[PDB]
Amino acid sequence: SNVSVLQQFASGLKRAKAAKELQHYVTMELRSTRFYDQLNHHIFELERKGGILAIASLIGVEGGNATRIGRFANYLRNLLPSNDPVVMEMASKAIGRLAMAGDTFTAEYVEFEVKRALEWLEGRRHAAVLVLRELAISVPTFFFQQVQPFFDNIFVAVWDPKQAIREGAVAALRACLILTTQRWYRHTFEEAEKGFDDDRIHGALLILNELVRISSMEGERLREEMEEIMGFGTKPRHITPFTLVESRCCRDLMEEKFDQVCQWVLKCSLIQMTILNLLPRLAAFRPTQYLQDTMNHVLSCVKKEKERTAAFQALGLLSVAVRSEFKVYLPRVLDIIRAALPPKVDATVFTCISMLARIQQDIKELLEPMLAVGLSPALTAVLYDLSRQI
Repeated sequence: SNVSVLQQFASGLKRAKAAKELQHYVTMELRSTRFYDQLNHHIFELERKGGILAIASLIGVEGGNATRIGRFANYLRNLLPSNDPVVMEMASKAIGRLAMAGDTFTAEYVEFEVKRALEWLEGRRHAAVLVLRELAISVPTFFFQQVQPFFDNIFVAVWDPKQAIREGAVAALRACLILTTQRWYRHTFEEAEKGFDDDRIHGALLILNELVRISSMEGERLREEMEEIMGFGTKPRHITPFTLVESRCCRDLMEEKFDQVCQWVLKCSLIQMTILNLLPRLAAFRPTQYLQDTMNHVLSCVKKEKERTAAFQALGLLSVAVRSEFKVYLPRVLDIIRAALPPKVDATVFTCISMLARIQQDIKELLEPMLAVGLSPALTAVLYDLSRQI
């Protein structure tokens, strides 16, 4: 559109921008190359979010080409060393899209990015970690090419005094350990124990919980399902239309976790959130001293604010994992729930009520307050699943 194209670009660069990007993608779906490249360069030089969106959309829709890859590789390599937050995540998403495009140069680009990330292992560390996460999720085959340097650099870079680096690197370790288990463990456990022996608290807990959760997926399945929250006998139409190491070290994991949960009770919110997330899975693997240590922190955080959602989720996972011994603290849980409802966040409360049901005739008397709370899709789903299971 030349003039109109440049106008639309300037408008998108200056909700509305998202709609503009969507319209551009829809237009590219139908559909000059030099004009498109010049427009991309004009948006790129000027703002950065619009340029990244345009580049990623055109690459994804028009299809990866050698000329396009060669021309946009320079832009991507210019964006990475220095940029602004949020824009960095969008650039990482564009990189992941280019990696998952599936071209000949994809292997070379992935190897280049992996080597640069390993050299790095702060707009450089976080971008490298995001790229590594995207490549591990998208291309496990080329992500497994470098494993020993990956672990060696990460086990040193993780324990640096940073927050976003920890959050990204924990997920990258999650992906790497899942890939390894599907197809190191001693080195990972040794590094986690050395780090554990307030910054070096949640990282070791996460590393140990990785082995615990990969060994036992039963606890993770419930959490994943709650985060998410025809027939074979039908006659087809007569006219067819056109168409081991994680088990022997899990004990030590729970041991190191039960102490860290009791120690870092209120040290440096983020640590409390991580402990609340990780304790229920550890208890699900192996439930009294561990159970008491978990329950103390869980009950302390439930009464407090800013953690009620995760604390209640951990409480529900504990109730599922521990059936008999958990019955002692049922009155406290019920009193806290009956206290939290009258203010009306409570959607997760209903979800955890469903998990606890996942029973007694006291639920008949509990029906009135939850119904009096109000309408919400989570409450409806909870009632439907309760009528299903029981």
